[PDB]
Amino acid sequence: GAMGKPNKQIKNKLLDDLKNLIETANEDRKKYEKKLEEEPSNQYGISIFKEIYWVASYETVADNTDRSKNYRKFTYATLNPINTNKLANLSKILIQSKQKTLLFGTFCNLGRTFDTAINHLYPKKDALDKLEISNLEKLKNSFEKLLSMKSIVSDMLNQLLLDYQDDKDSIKTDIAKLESHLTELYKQIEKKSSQATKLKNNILSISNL
Ligand SMILES: *SC[C@H](NC(=O)CC[C@H](N)C(=O)O)C(=O)NCC(=O)O
Repeated sequence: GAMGKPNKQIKNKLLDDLKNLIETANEDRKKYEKKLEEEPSNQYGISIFKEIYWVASYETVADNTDRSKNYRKFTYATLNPINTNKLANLSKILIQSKQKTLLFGTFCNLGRTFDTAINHLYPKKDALDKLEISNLEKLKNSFEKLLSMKSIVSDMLNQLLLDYQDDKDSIKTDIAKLESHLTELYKQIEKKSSQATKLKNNILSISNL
């Protein structure tokens, strides 16, 4: 009979959902790691890296230092889905950002938050059955939401290319409108980035395996 609810099954769908998000996150990671390993001398034409200095330093985010290579890697994590040959156009647009140091900082932060999450979870992708079912669900939701945040930001940056292309809202022919459009875009991205930190901490706090 007689209209039943089942736990072991609810758990299995969450586990399978998790092993799939983790696998797909990991491919994303292998792709941005490769994007750094195979970085051209001109860094895909992202010339903005050469104008972003570490806090009390002449060293740029372009330089050949571990911290500078990670910065660029975490940036590539955020720019990962955009075709590598459009990055120079994206860069040329962002040069006109009033906040490019902050904007590139959120790129990096997003990529790093993501990388920290998949780095934590990847090795545990068969130990997740150890979790209480309820924070398995919280884990699954937080991680799915975190991947989603990163996608939305890559979509927004890809959309900026097309809107510039098409002069959406005069951004291509009126520099003042581009600037305030880039400013709004920074606010939005910064927000996703804060949200991403939260989610990452959620994930870490309840998956101490
Ligand atoms: S992405 C992680 C760390 N830095 C940043 O995200 C801030 C970048 C700037 N605020 C900016 O360009 O706007 C990072 O690189 N950590 C490594 C370290 O050595 O601290």
